[PDB]
Amino acid sequence: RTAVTGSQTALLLRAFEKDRFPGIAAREELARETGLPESRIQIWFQNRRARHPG
Amino acid sequence: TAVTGSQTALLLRAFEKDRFPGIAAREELARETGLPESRIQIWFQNRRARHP
DNA sequence: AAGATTAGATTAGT
DNA sequence: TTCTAATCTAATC
Repeated sequence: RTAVTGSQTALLLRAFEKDRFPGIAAREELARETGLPESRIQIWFQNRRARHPG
Repeated sequence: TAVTGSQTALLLRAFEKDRFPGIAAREELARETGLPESRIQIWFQNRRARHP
């Protein structure tokens, strides 16, 4: 539906750099923080882990 | 970077017969053109968005 | 222009 | 059910 902002990006990375495989509870909280659907958060983490191993 | 005139000409005949070539079709084009497989796929992706 | 890359998303699946 | 791996589209160096 729309590109995400810089702040939303920064927040996901800060989370990403502490819990690379956030569980559903972690993902729902990030959803509320960012104003994104939970499904889009999951996709972000899946793609990010596939694109930045180690 | 930068493909030749001949390589371009060959790709269009293929594009106009198989617009979404699978790995086997794409691998054959690599040997035909002398290009890496990854660049042919990229070529097709760009061509389909710019020349449907 | 046209080649290359990035992000978001979808599908298939041991 | 969540994940990986390919791969597609759209948008952009």
